[PDB]
Amino acid sequence: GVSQNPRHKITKRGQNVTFRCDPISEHNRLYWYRQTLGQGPEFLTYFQNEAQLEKSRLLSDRFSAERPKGSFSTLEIQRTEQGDSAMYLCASSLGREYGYTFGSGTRLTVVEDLNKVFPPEVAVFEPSEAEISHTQKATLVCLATGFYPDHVELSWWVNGKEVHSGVCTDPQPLKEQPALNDSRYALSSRLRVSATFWQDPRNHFRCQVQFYGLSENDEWTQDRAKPVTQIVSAEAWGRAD
Amino acid sequence: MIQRTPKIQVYSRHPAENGKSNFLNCYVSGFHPSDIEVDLLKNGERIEKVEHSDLSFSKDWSFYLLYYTEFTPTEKDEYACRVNHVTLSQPKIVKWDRDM
Amino acid sequence: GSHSLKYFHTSVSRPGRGEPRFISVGYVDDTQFVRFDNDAASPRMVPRAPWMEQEGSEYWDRETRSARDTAQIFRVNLRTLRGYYNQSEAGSHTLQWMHGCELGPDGRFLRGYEQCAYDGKDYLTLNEDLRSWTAVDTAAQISEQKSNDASEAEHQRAYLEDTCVEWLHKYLEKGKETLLHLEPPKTHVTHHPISDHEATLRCWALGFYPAEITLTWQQDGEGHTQDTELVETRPAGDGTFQKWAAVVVPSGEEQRYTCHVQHEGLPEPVTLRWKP
Amino acid sequence: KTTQPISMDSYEGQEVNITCSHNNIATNDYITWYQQFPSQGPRFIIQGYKTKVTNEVASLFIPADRKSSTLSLPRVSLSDTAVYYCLVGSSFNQGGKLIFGQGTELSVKPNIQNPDPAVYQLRDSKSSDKSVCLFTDFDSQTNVSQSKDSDVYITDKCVLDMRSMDFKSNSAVAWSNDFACANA
Amino acid sequence: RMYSPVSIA
Repeated sequence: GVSQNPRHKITKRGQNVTFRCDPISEHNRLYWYRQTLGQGPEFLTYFQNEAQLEKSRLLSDRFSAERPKGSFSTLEIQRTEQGDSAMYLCASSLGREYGYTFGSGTRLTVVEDLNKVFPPEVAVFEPSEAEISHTQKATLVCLATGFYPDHVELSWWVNGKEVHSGVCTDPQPLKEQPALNDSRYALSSRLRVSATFWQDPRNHFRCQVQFYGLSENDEWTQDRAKPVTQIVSAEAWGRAD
Repeated sequence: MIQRTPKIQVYSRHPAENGKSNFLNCYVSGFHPSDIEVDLLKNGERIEKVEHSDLSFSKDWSFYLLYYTEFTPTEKDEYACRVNHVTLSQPKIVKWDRDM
Repeated sequence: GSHSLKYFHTSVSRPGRGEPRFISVGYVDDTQFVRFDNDAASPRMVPRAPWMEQEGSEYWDRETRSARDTAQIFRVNLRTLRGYYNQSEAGSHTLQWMHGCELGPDGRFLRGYEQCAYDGKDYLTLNEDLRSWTAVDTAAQISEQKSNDASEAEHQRAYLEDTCVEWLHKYLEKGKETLLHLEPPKTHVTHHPISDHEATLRCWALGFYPAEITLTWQQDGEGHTQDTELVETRPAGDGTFQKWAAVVVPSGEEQRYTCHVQHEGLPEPVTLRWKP
Repeated sequence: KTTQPISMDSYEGQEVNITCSHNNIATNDYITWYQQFPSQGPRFIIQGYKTKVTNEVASLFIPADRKSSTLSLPRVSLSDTAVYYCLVGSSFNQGGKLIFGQGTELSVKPNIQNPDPAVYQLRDSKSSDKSVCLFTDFDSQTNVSQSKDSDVYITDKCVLDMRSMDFKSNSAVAWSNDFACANA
Repeated sequence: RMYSPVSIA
């Protein structure tokens, strides 16, 4: 139903951004909300077809919304600030009330400078043979060393197929330097499997971390590798040790 | 589907005094569905400036409009209302009668 | 005394001639006061009474919102049902929707109702309790089960018993000059000879509001009395109404016939008889 | 205007009951409830006025006065871990524009069958210098502590679910980039 | 003041 692109966006504080929302096909109402971490959505503006009706008081006049064709809608934040960093949610409904559906959101992080943006490194840490006896089970850990900002999707890939049984990633991550405002983050995940499955040598285990960062669009004049969007990964075969 | 045949009433706003501006009402009621043709006639000819009310309906779901126009009645001038509707085999004319 | 704020919506599909037609009209008592028609390229709720002419800009915005919402839902409800009744997109069909509240002579809440009709027949009908429905059909029954949740939560209940009544009181105060002025009938009897044996006596009531009226013919003595032809109450076009009642009577017997008229605007009910 | 608890714990099966505050509820206001799973945006679960309404997802009780209203979830699973918001308005004056609380963080820790709280150590497969500690199989009551110094990092608890076999383990992870593999 | 539907058929 309610799709939003991009699903992640980074920007140098001062630059603009323009997310989009595609509502369910017939829904004539389209609403924009704004969620900061561990809060609940604040209404920004809603529409009836092409008509932008109400529009929140507090909402800065950097923020403007558009529904030109009475279908898709774009939200535009000019000359962005830190505070703007939020999950920008879109909703649709058939008139008031009926069918009130939300999107998954657009996660925005606004950074004081692009040199703050780092991809993660990822290593796979093989199971304790102490555990293999004690439990008949084997906990693989995966570790996204240190990255900025929290725009990463960690997936497990056993024999070239994604798996959900036995998995657990962190609710959300921690700061390598929790003092430093814009600390690079680190993220763990588990994948528990039976002893005998890990010990099967022809089983292949891959930890995969998709990182949304920068694009061709983003200029980048620092010595180090340009911290663009990528899938930096880490594998580990079955052994009987 | 329901097709109810229209009920026509032709009449004037005020008691027809010859030579005084008045209004010629045609009142179609009791009909379904909504699509209806209603012209007002002077001497068998179509009157051009004919207004109508906003489509409403009754307790029974029957539609009703009021087609009206300013006219000046005369001894020897024929008036009448023409109504066609899917439910009529041909356009049904009802002559105006100042005593009805 | 009896007052009502009713509202009448008509959706009519137009196979391959653009998207479905929609019209609202709202009445206080017998006086239409608003209208929506989506066939404007900027559709708006507009006034149709002089006492709605100096309203806020927010009022009209809030009503245009409600209206275009209803047009779009009903645009759907037409596709939805076309499905339930397995009908082709060639057939043009009709949805009619009616909702209002009624106060009594004594000023207290008499009844409300919300009513759906597909192709000129009842579909979903809201009951006395304003919580349940009487769906006419296996197909309607589907739409019942989809409307129960809202009316459990007293969506229709609160609108009818409270919101509707609240705004009915407002509109009456807004336009009281005309809405609460009891203009009574101008009443005259006309004589039309049929033959030497007979004549039609016709009893006119003219330029009265509200539209509620009783024209009854009476004859003195024991003799026979031929049926009245009673024409159905009809608008003048200036917001006042007209009715007449006609009797065929024997010639000479004419002075024995007396025509009675009841209407709020009349202190006591009047009798007429043809005055030669 | 809408105040509720900020967060709430529970065990898996243990039937949950969040309750909300709105003394100044309008004559004409609707108790409507939304459920936000982690990462996805919120979705509708239930609406009430005064009658008790029940559904697949939850139930809703509304007392006589109308001041309060209690959301009720059954056989609460891991799934059901989410933020739960309580809204009071009418779509009618509002427009369908929703006003959201801070909500209520619900957590659904598991009924750990046979606790076995070990603290196992993993060698990295590619670079066998660097290594992490895995505190695993603790009792869901356990109070996993943040760090001492800068260069020792400790994650929160984490329930993993081996759907084939059953067993849901709690597990946290610890590492230094001089550091022992205990004392945590 | 008119009523917009909170449900659909």
